[PDB]
Amino acid sequence: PGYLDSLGREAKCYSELNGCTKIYDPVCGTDGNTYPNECVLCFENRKRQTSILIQKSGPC
Amino acid sequence: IVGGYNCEENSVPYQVSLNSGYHFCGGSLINEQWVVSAGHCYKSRIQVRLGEHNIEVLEGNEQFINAAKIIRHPQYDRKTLNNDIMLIKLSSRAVINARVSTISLPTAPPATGTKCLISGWGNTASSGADYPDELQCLDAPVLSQAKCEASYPGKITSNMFCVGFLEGGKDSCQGDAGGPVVCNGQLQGVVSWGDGCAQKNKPGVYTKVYNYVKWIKNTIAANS
Repeated sequence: PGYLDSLGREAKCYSELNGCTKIYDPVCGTDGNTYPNECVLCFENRKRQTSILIQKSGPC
Repeated sequence: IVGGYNCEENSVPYQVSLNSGYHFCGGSLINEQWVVSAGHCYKSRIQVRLGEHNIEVLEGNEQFINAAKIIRHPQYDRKTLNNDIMLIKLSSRAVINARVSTISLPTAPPATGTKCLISGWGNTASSGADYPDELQCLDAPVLSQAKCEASYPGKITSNMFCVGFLEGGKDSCQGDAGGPVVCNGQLQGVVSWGDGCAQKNKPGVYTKVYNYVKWIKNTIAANS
């Protein structure tokens, strides 16, 4: 599994409220950080203008 | 729960957890066989655990009961989180005692200034990751419709309300969704969403349980 095969996917968030659901549904970012849910990673990328992708669902 | 305290043993006997591999949401026992939680907590398989205080070390009053039936509100809206509510039918009747018991639905909609108790195993840090072992409790008042709409313009439906502090520092957080907001012995709210946790002028938003009292009993009745 080389570079192209292992690429992350874009956080996709459906909710449009300038806020997130309070579920714990963790995702693992390409930065090695666990985000408590996909909405919070979307919010964080928007806020800080970053492009952290999802390596996989669950904690890192 | 950010800025809360360890719940006293026997103070939230109605608190449950929803589990899929881990602690992912809370819920409230509202009948010997039924839990109420958030629509966004829906999964096709859920194990309900009752009587937990410490979520990592068994204390001996825990009950582990798989969901027979998991019913997200049929008008749940993923874009707006309108009707962020869900019923779980336990595959067996909970055994009722001092550590496990039901909480009444609300007989009238939330009143501004009412003291509520919020509980859960969600994050304790507004920054980073601090998930506690010990169940967390928060005292927080119901906020006016005006402060709620000011905080979340055009995003508060008549099925939502605000509880907490405009000053920030105290709130529900990720992992608290589906958890209870109990005011004067009634489940007035379910933990739903907000703009982060414990941010200035961004109090938690809660599903207004009063508006679902008829759908809750009707749906329980039809599936008994």
